[PDB]
Amino acid sequence: GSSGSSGCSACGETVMPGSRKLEYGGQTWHEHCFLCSGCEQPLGSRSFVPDKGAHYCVPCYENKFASGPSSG
Ligand SMILES: [Zn+2]
Ligand SMILES: [Zn+2]
Repeated sequence: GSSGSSGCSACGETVMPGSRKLEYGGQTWHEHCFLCSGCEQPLGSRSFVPDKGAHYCVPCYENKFASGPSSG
């Protein structure tokens, strides 16, 4: 309404609309800041699955949501 704050949640900088950026659940991350909480890969280009405050790629998601005694 009054103003808008779409700054990066990773570094804190100010994400401008005139550049490749990301926005999920309301937050905003830089195309270089938005990474995966599993392999630390830049999902700013590759697909992924937004989980509990955690961004996991196709695999990082299907793997964590997979049934198995796997310790890690
Ligand atoms: Zn950033
Ligand atoms: Zn990943």
